Amino acid sequence: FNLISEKCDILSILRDHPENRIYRRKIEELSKRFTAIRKTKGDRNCFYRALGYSYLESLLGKSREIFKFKERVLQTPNDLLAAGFEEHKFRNFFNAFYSVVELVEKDGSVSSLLKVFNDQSASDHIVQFLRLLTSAFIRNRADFFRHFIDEEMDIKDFCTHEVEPMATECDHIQITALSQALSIALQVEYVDEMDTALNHHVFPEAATPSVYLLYKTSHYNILYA
Repeated sequence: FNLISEKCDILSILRDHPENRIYRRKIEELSKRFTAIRKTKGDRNCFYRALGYSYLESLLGKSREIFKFKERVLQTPNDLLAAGFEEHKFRNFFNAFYSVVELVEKDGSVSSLLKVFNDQSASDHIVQFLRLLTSAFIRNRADFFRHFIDEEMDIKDFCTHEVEPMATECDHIQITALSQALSIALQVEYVDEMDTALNHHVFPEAATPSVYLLYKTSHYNILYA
């Protein structure tokens, strides 16, 4: 369990910032709304890895929602092709992602899903897929991302440098894009070391979340309501 941990009590993470007043206050507050946490490896891939694992875990045993998600996943090659990715270069990553969606459907266990996400090869192929899908979604909607995020940004260069490569850290653009690309509602809790309110954001605004993440020290861990 070196990429995604077993479930732990939320206050187990106090030991990560011992004798730190502000972190202790915010983790204690967080423990009022959330009961448990899973830790993810801090390797630069943890947003993709955590969203992928937590969303698929949220589907287990839900036959309608699995059917709908599979229907969307089967269309994602078209998104990739429309953005200029070549099928023979994305095939291995798409196949790995479709494989774990089928495991959610056929096997239906947390244990099986956690084993795939802790398999370095399967897990990294999944992350690479999610990165390419994020890139495709931004590229195909470049006007949207310029209008609403930043009119001055260079979309193609951003995707090439800060989305597609493994180990590249995320910002709110990648979160919004991957949430929209897979129709995943997620809530991010923000814990920094400033003497400020614990606060969160829901991607997109309207929505009931499937996934809750804790963002702290440039890192995403998985929360349980």
